[PDB]
Amino acid sequence: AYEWGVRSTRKPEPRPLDRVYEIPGLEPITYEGKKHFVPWLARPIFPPWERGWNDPRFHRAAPIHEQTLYKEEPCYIFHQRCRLLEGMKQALWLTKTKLIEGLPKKVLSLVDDPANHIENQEQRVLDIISHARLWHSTEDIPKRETYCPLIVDSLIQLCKSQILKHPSLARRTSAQNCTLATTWNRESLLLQVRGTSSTILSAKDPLPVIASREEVEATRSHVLETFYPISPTIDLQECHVYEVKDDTGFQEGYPYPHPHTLYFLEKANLRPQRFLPEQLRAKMLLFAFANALAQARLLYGNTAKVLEQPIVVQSVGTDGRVFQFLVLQLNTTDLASSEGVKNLVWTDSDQLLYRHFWCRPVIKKKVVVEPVGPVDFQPETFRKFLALYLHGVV
Amino acid sequence: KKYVVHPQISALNADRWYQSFTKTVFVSGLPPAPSLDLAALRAAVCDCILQEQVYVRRRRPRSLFDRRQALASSILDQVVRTLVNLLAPLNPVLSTAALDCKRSVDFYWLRGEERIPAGHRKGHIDALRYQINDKPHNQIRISKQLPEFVPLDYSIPTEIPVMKCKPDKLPLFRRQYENSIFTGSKTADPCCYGHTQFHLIPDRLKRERLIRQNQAEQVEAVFRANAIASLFAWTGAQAMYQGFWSEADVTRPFVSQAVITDGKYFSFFCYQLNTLALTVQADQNNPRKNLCWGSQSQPLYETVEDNDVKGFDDGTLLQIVHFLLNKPR
Amino acid sequence: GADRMSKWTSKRGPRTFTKSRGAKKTGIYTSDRKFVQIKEMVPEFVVPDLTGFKLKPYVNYRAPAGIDTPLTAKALFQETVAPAIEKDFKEGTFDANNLEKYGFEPTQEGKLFQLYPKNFPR
Amino acid sequence: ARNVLYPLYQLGGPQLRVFRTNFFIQLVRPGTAQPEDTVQFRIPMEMTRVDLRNYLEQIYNVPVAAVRTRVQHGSNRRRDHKNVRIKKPDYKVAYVQ
Amino acid sequence: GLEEFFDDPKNWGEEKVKSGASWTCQQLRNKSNEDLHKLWYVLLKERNMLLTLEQEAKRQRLPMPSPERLEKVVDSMDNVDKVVQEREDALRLLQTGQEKPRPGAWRRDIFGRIVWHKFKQWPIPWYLNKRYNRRRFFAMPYVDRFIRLRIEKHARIEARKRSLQKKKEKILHAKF
Amino acid sequence: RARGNEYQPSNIKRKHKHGWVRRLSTPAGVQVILRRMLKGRKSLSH
RNA sequence: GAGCUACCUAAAAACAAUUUUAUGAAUCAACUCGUCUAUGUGGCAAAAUAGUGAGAAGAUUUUUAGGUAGAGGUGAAAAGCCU
RNA sequence: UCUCCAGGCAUACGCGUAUAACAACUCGGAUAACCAUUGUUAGUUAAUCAGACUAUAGGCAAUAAUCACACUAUAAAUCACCUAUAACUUCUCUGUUAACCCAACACCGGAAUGCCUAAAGGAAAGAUCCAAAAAGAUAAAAGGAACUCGGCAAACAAGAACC
Ligand SMILES: [Mg+2]
Ligand SMILES: [Mg+2]
Ligand SMILES: [Mg+2]
Ligand SMILES: [Mg+2]
Ligand SMILES: [Mg+2]
Ligand SMILES: [Mg+2]
Ligand SMILES: [Mg+2]
Ligand SMILES: [Mg+2]
Ligand SMILES: [Mg+2]
Ligand SMILES: [Mg+2]
Ligand SMILES: [Mg+2]
Ligand SMILES: [Mg+2]
Ligand SMILES: [Mg+2]
Ligand SMILES: [Mg+2]
Ligand SMILES: [Mg+2]
Ligand SMILES: [Mg+2]
Ligand SMILES: [Mg+2]
Ligand SMILES: [Mg+2]
Ligand SMILES: [Mg+2]
Ligand SMILES: [Mg+2]
Ligand SMILES: [Mg+2]
Ligand SMILES: [Mg+2]
Ligand SMILES: [Mg+2]
Ligand SMILES: [Mg+2]
Ligand SMILES: [Mg+2]
Ligand SMILES: [Mg+2]
Ligand SMILES: [Mg+2]
Repeated sequence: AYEWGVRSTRKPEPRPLDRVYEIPGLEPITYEGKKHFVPWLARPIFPPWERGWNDPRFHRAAPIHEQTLYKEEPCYIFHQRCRLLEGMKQALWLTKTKLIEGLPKKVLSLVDDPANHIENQEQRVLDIISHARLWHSTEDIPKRETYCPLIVDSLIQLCKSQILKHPSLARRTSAQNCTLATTWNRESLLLQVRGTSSTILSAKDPLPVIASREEVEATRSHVLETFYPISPTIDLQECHVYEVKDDTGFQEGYPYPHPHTLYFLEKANLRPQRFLPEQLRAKMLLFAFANALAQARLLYGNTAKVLEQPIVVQSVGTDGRVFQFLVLQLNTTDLASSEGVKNLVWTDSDQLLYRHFWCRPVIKKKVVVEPVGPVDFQPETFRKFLALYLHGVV
Repeated sequence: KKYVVHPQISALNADRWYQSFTKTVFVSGLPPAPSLDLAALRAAVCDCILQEQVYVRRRRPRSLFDRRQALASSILDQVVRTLVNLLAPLNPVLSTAALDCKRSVDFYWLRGEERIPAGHRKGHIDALRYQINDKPHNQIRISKQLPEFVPLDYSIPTEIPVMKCKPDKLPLFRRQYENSIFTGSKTADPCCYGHTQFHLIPDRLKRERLIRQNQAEQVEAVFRANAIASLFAWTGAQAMYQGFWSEADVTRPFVSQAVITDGKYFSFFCYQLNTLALTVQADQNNPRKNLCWGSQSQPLYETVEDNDVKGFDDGTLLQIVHFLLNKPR
Repeated sequence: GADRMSKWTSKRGPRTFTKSRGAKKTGIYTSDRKFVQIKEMVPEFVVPDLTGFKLKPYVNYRAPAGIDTPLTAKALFQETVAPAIEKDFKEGTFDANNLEKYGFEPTQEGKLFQLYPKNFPR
Repeated sequence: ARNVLYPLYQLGGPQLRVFRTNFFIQLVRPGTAQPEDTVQFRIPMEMTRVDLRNYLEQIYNVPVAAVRTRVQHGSNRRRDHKNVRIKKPDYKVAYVQ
Repeated sequence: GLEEFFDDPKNWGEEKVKSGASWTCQQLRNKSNEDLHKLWYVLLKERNMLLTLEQEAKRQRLPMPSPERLEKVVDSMDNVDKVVQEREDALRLLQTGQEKPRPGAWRRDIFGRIVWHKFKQWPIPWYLNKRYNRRRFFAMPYVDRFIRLRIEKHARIEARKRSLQKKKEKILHAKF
Repeated sequence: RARGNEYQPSNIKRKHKHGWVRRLSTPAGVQVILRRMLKGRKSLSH
């Protein structure tokens, strides 16, 4: 079997010890007294050195087996960079959930009412796109690490202007770069999630439940799909030094205990560093599911049971052009077994706000084929964005 | 080659120098000249302070020196977004405004002349060039201009300072690079006017450090220099977007406001632009001049104990609300 | 065509070449590229109070100068240590073990001002 | 102090104190025109701007607000009767406000 | 204040300034350590004023008044320095017996010469310091030829010097 | 083409090719220094 | 002794307008090279100047640092080049 | 003030006081004026421009670029994020001038990148005269390769065919 690492690049073996050391009963004469090396005297052997006090700049870590938090059983941790090979199918298995395509009917209807329409909605949306892609910068072509965050903040500001119609929108706030974690078990596997959110919208009141108890119970017929020979833990980080923690994102006593929506961004300029659509959706489920579970465990303790009051959380993710929407309902905390009542998730995938943008006009033979600005704008996508924001008030 | 002007700078008496570079007169005070549940706003603002300091959970900064500065940035961003949100019903214009975070403002102008002192070009006459490159923490841009604070051609007896030495003696250095005039967005954007700016002072210039360096008298001067440079740049860029330059001077005054905070103390300033004719050629017979009004720094609160903010002052909160409630006529 | 004889300083060479002119360091550089000054590393001038002092830069021409006698280790020992030992020896209360009583120091460790190796400047 | 060794400092060490000072300075008339507050000095090449602040405040009881320094290259162009270059020494200039 | 960097305003423009003699070593020895510490700064401020005046005279292209004042002050400061050194030197001998404050050793360099090496301060012991280990304190056998060449070269210089002295004496005896 | 300009000065190259650390790196270079010391050269290396 | 030149390694950079297409294509600047003629010949220059010419998105040109040394190195072989 | 000409300003590399004022009139500039020369005194100021800038141990990566969307193609193509340990408020040091470098010279030569093309930067004639020969430019009656080794060079031509 080929061994990696050619010998010439490896550190060289220590010099052989002087033969005078072999002879028993003889004291070698070395250059230790001189305090410097000479080629014609024996090489001293020194005992290991101890400073006698701690210098912070030269601290040295103890080995893994000596760590106080070392545990023989392994914990698999899912974090931002993890990219699941099987995509959604693997994500559903880990979270014991059933998938429904399309958004819930209640949320969709919120925007069909023309009363919820914003004034000059289509024109204002077009301006935000142009500002994000061209106008905000002094450069000729801005980069994704700037406009991808910018488009989302501007859209939130547009929707947030609806407080004039609905005074009840003053009961929610938003934070930046909050963190979330949860520990749970699936079929003898210890699993943990460590993550962060770009922005988190929190409300003072819980969201309405989506599915009735009858629908929740009917899920028992559904069976979670498997993907042999690939294990469920492929692409997760195996850790032997870990601590069990749960985190919603705020400490106890926060006036707005109900998280409303979670936002996730793909702002990397280079394509290989950006999650693909399916892998982005898988990340959204686990991160959102962790937020819901941590909130549950907080209220009902560490016991496992089917929840009397299901918890609902929303999630939105984008790279600045394509948008994906998510709604999750947490029905049970008894995840050890693979059979029983299952959680439910609604997904709307690959929603294009615009197809392309030109920062300079396209000229062929002194004819302007394409003017600057968005191409093939689709207003439908924003309405789905607006509907999720309004949910829970209107 | 052009001098580079820093709004936030540690040099002594920078404000007096910036007046000469700009032809601005500074008046201490405020410009000559509906209940909204002030208690509710007090609750909302206190929520913002406590959320970032005591409730949010986020990864600690590595540096250990960015921690204090990073905290102060978080609260100021939260305060601006809420106050702008809460006050939208009373002032409808705030609903259609555009809110910017750490975007760039640029201005380039000519003022003065000098003789080249050495080399093969010795004796030739050259203009003195300046540029301001700035990045305000927050700013609001609207699509309609605000009303004036005093009529154009307003005259007061106070005299602009005159400096004997060259700008170099105030530590100030030159470079050659692109000249830019920028309001925060390109000319194609509809929102071409300014409403208010929010600034956060670097930790290097805060009150405690200055006292140790023995320049206690410079605590207030730092605030003034930041306002004069930042607001002169923003108004000048706005005017040139309307087509006015040194040889076609402004016909209507341009106005804007700013609040400058070091994290706890706050001060308030207003600026009016009357002249873009600052060059030697265009300034030979010009009686106009630019005006700036400012106030001394006042604390907004003192400390956070348990989960309660202690020392909240309503008087300062009124000034922030008054600035945000100004509207076009 | 280069000059071999003039001194090599930081004004010469490309940008990436730098060196000091002999000033002592006053702090440390961390990672993250931040300088951190240390207060104890900055020298402190100990200046006495000069009020009511009778001595001035110059001396009168009528002041008699004295024969030069540089101080030696023998002279210091006789003036300071010899008298005490002589009295105790007459009384008989003297032993070699208690030389520290007369001011002898076995080792310089622990002292703020060590005489060898010197740990303080002028 | 110049031409002397400083004790090496490690975490938790004493303060460094120099009882007798080896630095000598001279006040010079500005060649150019300077602001009214500013003063010029010639200082030894080993002195730092921090040292000048403490030197003036403690020895001379003068309050100082800022300090800036530069190194001036001395000419090495003049030659002696055997055609050997003469070097004018490099020196340091300090501006005190 | 800054006024101490100049002479008494009355003296400005005068051709001469009266001054006394510089401090001798023996007179200083009578004084105590505390007195000497204060006397140092009294001399120091006089030194700065004299250096200031010297430079200003060059700028105005005029002779410096009473330039001998500077030499006296510099001599005085030197005597103060040694007197303090004498006291420290004696005390070190009594307590430690060492003749030098700084540690050192006699070593051979790579060129075959014998030089005194002054030690430096380090936070770690020598056998763990990789920058120090690259320094060599020995000479290899190709240096032996150059050691002989140096010895012979020094021998020629001495012979010529003694020969010249003998010839010069011949001239003196003839003349006188 | 016109010759006479083969010296294209560069301080980094000059110190690496003919400098003090370079001369001491080999025994042949150390003997270069010894010869110039015996002659009495004022400049041992670049 | 490879700061010139020959070849290689690493990190960087430049290429307008027009016609074709989809390219060691075309016209022609920048830039690189050097066909032909005259002037010059201790010359402005120990190989240049003035015109006129070849290539100019490629086996292209250019910058910085490193490598190979004389019984040798390098070479789209001219017994070329290596201050 | 007028007449005419049309690569300038910055950075990198290199150079090392040639920088500025006054004074000199010896030497230097291939001559004067004036200095680039001689002597004396002065100068370049940064937590942002530029350089240097030592916490430790583990775990882990299928998906280019080109307005990156569509779109294919072939030569297959720039630390992050997590897990634990430790520390728990800071500004000193160095570069900064110039008409400048490599070519024996104040050499019609060579010299990387960014912006811009006159708003920046400059002067072909020391005075006079109007010969020969020599060099460069422009115009020419009638004829149009008869010139020459050869349409070399020049031309109101700058096109075609074949070995
Ligand atoms: Mg040569
Ligand atoms: Mg090479
Ligand atoms: Mg080359
Ligand atoms: Mg092209
Ligand atoms: Mg060729
Ligand atoms: Mg061809
Ligand atoms: Mg061609
Ligand atoms: Mg081609
Ligand atoms: Mg052949
Ligand atoms: Mg042949
Ligand atoms: Mg040769
Ligand atoms: Mg000059
Ligand atoms: Mg003159
Ligand atoms: Mg000169
Ligand atoms: Mg500096
Ligand atoms: Mg920097
Ligand atoms: Mg390093
Ligand atoms: Mg310069
Ligand atoms: Mg030549
Ligand atoms: Mg010549
Ligand atoms: Mg010009
Ligand atoms: Mg003529
Ligand atoms: Mg003709
Ligand atoms: Mg004819
Ligand atoms: Mg014929
Ligand atoms: Mg014939
Ligand atoms: Mg021809």
